[PDB]
Amino acid sequence: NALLRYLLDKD
Amino acid sequence: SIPHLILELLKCEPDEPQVQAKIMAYLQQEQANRSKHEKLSTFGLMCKMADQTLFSIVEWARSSIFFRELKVDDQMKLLQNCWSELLILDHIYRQVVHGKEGSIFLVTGQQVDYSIIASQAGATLNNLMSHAQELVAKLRSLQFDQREFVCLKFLVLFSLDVKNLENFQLVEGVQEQVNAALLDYTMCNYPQQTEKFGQLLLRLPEIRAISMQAEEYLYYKHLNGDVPYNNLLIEMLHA
Ligand SMILES: C[C@H](CCC(=O)NCCC[N+](C)(C)CCCS(=O)(=O)[O-])[C@H]1CC[C@H]2[C@H]3[C@H](O)C[C@@H]4C[C@H](O)CC[C@]4(C)[C@H]3C[C@H](O)[C@]12C
Repeated sequence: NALLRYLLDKD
Repeated sequence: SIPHLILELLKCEPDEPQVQAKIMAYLQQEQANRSKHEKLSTFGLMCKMADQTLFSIVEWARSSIFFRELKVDDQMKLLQNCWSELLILDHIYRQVVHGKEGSIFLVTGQQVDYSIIASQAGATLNNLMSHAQELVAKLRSLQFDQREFVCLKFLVLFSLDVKNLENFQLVEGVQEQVNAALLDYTMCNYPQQTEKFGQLLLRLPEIRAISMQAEEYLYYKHLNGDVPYNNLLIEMLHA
């Protein structure tokens, strides 16, 4: 689930 | 009065007028940035609003006590395990606090007449919203408050059934301590409702039932080719 990882990691 | 632990959970509550304004602005600009040739359908806008709602849930979780201590892999596992339940719980509590008879209060801070959205929604989604409204009414009758809400949210998030977590100890701890605090809180603040603690917990299976209905609805839209690619809700479903 790439989008979820992104939301949790961005910033 | 109030357990320290619950106060700490409450400090992590989202800034609701800010979230409402942010999502509203996003949905407005999205329509705006589209030419007449490419305007989004009703379902299309429902999907975008739902995505934004889940983005805000993830944002909330990421900055929250306890959750923020977890590695991203563990954070994904917890959220993957409860995303639809958090969406439903968020919606239900929004109606408990802000709902008016005959209306639905949206994440954007707007009231919409129920008959209007139900006309567009059709049978399946109308059934889901109706089920959710019965839970809203039940929670109101129980005098559900925000302290109890945040406890339930953390119990949903830090679920025992999560698979292959590295830091399962946090789940164990949060479960033990939040259940204890919720009990202490309800006994202290609602002494006249001797069974309130158990009555609140019994709503969690009901929330899960509604979340299954939601996932079903989403899946059938996806089977029909109606859900845009990389919609987060469908990405969560794809697992
Ligand atoms: C069985 C399907 C999954 C199908 C699948 O695995 N799709 C992968 C690609 C498909 N392939 C191309 C590989 C094969 C062709 C299938 S094709 O769909 O293209 O004909 C999945 C997707 C959504 C699932 C549930 C929902 O969550 C809601 C609810 C949760 C409850 O807890 C249990 C009940 C219920 C209704 C669930 C049942 C079932 O579990 C579901 C239908």
